Amino acid sequence: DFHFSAIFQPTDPHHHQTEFAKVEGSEKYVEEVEVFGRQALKVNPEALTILAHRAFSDVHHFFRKDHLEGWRRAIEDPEASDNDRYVATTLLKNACIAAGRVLPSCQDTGTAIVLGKRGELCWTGGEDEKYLSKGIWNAYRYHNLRYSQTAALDMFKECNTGDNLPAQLDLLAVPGSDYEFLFIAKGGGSANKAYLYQETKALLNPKSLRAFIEEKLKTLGTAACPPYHIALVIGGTSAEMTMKTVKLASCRYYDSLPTTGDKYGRAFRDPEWEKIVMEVAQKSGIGAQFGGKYFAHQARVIRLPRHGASCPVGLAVSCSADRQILAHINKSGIYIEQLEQNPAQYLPSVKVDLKRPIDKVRQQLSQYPVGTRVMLNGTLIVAADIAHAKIKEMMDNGEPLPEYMKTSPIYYAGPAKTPEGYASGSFGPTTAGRMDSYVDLFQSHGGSYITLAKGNRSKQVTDACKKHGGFYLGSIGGPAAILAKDSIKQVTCLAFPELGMEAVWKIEVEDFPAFIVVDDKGNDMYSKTLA
Amino acid sequence: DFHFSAIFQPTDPHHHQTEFAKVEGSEKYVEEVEVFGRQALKVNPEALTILAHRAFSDVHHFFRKDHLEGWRRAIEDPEASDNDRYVATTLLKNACIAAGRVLPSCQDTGTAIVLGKRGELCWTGGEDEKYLSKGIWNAYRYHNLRYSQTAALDMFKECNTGDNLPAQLDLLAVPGSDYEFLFIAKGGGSANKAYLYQETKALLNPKSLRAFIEEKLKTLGTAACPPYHIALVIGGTSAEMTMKTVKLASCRYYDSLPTTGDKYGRAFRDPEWEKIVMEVAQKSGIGAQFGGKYFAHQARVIRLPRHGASCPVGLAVSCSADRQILAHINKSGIYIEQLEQNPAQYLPDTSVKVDLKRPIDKVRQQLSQYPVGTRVMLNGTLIVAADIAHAKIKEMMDNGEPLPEYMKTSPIYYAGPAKTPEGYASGSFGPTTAGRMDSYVDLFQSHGGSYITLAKGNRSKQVTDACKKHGGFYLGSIGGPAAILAKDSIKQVTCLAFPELGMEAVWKIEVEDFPAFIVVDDKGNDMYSKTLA
Ligand code: SF4
Ligand code: SF4
Repeated sequence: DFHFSAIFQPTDPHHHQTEFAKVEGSEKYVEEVEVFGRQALKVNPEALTILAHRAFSDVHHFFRKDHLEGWRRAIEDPEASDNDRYVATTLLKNACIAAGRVLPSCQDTGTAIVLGKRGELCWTGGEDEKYLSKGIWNAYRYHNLRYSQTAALDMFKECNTGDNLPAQLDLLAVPGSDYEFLFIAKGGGSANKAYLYQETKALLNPKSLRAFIEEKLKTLGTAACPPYHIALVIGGTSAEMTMKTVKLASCRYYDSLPTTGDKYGRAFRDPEWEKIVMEVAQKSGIGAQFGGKYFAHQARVIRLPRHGASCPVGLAVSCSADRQILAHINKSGIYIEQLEQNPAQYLPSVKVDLKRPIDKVRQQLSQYPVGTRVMLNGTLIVAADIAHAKIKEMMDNGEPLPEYMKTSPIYYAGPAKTPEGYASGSFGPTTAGRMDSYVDLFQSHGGSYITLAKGNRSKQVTDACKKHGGFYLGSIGGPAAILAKDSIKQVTCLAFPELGMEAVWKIEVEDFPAFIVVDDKGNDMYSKTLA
Repeated sequence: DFHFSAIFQPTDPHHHQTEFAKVEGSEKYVEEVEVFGRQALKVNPEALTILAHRAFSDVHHFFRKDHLEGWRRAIEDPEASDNDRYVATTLLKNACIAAGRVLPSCQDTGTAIVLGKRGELCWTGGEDEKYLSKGIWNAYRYHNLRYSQTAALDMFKECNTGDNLPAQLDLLAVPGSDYEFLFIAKGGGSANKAYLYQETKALLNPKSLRAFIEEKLKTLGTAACPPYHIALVIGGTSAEMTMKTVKLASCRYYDSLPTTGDKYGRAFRDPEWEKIVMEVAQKSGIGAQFGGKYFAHQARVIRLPRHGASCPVGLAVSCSADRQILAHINKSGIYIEQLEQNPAQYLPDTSVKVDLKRPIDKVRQQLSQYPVGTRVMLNGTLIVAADIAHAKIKEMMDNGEPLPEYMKTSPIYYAGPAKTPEGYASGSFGPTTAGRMDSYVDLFQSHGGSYITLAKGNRSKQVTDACKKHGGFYLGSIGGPAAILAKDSIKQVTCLAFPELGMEAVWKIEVEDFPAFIVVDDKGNDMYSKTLA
């Protein structure tokens, strides 16, 4: 009467649908042997270093076909908005810059995440995590990436680790003698849009589930640089299993799952509800960041078994920096997923002078409604999460709001490392909403009247800008390479250099595109679509 | 310049502080060999079946010392409320019943969760998941536990799997040649109280974190049968990593982590903020389910590294059915954590009788004479219906059918029983979380039924409004003591409707001396309105 059924039964468990290239001469790192009558694989652990170094280098310069196809779809669809096409064209041109292998596609070169599956008879020496970490260390150290990891010295005292370590190393024990990997360079912004809901059987009917999806998709907003790969997981054996499944779904790792359930509780992809998610995404009007049809590239919906008392639900996205790479080591050597190296084949406003008193810039901006396209020329002051917290702390101790918060628009950003002979590394905006609790405070103290970032913000910012005569300008989210190549002409560290990329910067920019999202009158260009 | 630092650096990674017993003669399942100059261990996979079977049998009848000590503390602490002491005494007596090895400590014998760490040179044949699932299958099939897993035939069509499979099998690749395990029999109610928050740097200061903790602890309520083991995880490399860490922290798996951070971003336990969580829990007044000091046994707070743009936060509890067991397989055989087999040594050495065998309207009149917080003793018939029964009945009404008569004659006990031992009137049969049925009460009451419900946990405001509009009541059973309720209170169980469902059928049961509190009355009063405002 006992029948074993694995929850996950992909028809393509080794990802044969993916194209792989072999690292030249890597067969020298492996040797097939036969021990106690079973075939086994000896792996020089240096192969893990070589593979991780290659994976976390290439993933920042190339994309998968299904990602690039989505941007072209937004450009060619007659039903796409002008803003849909403008954003998708900008992201494809950004991918073209990044394919030059110098500038990463996004300033946020992400957290290094390894899902590894070591066969029972795959022998590495056992030091997999150190050797993988060294390859990750090599990738971020010797390329123009960014150190994004924040170490906690105590509960509140933090410092940057200076090398983008630690990685998330999930190494699983599996049958066989191979070593299979999924590498993810996961941006912080899309990682923040991984949501867990604790639901009940009352959700599990067509009307309630549809209303749920419409409600939750809006809470993603534009804060993770859509078009999104949207993943939705209904059920699961625990919260962490639900959240792991929705992460992997967003990486299209479970695309070959079955599409029907059975009495043993196996996972399945549900294509009908993927279609409903896409229809909700399109009919929402949120669009590719600034209103339109292309809120989403595509959807993945996986139904899981559940404890009778439980219904965990996971919602997660892959952002414009859609960065994952499959790989495996076998008796022939190291194989790594081949990404698209010619993204160019997928390609089918008000000038605002900042070199004036800030009050004159505010007056010019006041003349236009939300949704106006602007082009910034001049100085921006760069300050993100930690700078804002330090500045607020200064003011709480009676110190004045610093002068550099009062002279120029505030660009929420953290740059990647500058290539030799370049004016700037990749330097796109960070999510504006995380700074929302500072706006009214800083504006009441005479600064931060104009902010520049990406993502929809909360109502408190709209009230602050109306009360104080402020503005929030929405940059396009994602195109960090073309912004650095075309717009950013000078970068200087201004304050808090110990913060690394989270220091305060002063940059000179030209032809920096943005939208007026919040004006000084109580208007918000997202108030209709993200009510 | 490269320095590798593992995120988790426990000082006791093999759990030497835990007491283990050897499965007799289990050295016959392993043999040491040497290949390519390295020591390896061949393991008969039958050892995984044996180990899983023993783990998921023993864990339902015994508890760890640190859990039992918490209940005794609630009884002996002068600062504990009378209800704190009453609840803790009831849970200890339940544990004494459960230690008889017939009745499981809770009717929800949980999801079977296996965390396994297979050494690189530990060779099982590779079929670990099948052999582990067979041992779990054995434990739930041949013991008086419960089949709690719900399979989805499509998005909305569901059925019970009938054997408590599938398990959650998380088998990790690690150095060495041994096999180390943490087995968890995770109840549904405490699994539902695992929360993920996406926060920011603006949270990371003493005032914001303190206010955050005070706010979130209240959202746990009493819905997962406190006293809780409270785990809080600040940071993490991803949501799923944060939620895995908070789960393991709640099992005290990370008790030996360091207590300070460093520039490499290692995880650490924070004893100062553990004390703050305990102070917030105690000062909340929520208590051991019915007001008091013992909202929490103990706290675990782990600070993790984070991406500069990210601050995921996890909050999770272990409930009164605190069920985990450590184990390992090595060259000497199979070793399994030793749990406390004499819980009675932790036991140290005024209510209104309600006759339910009357017209339901007369029962409502008697209850109307008492304030919330009154302790009652129920004698008579209860109609048992939980999540699926409620959804099926609502579906019937949506298609024009009347609310069934059996929803109007007796109070509704939200519960799902474990299997009945031979010669027993009932298996373990404690209450389910009341909040999950909140959306049905006003509908059912306006159709003349469900005027009196009996379950555990605080409920939402719509239930208080419904009981006021319709002259209804919500009675809070003690949450957890499923074994002593079955042995002492439940005298007869018969299936009334939906036999095709599993333990989620509608049941008709006769009870005696079934204790409960009036939580919501017919006047707008709620016993939790102050502590869970
Ligand atoms: S800035 Fe946008 S594209 Fe870059 S990692 Fe963050 S969410 Fe992704
Ligand atoms: S009923 Fe209470 S003690 Fe039992 S599993 Fe659910 S939350 Fe835990």
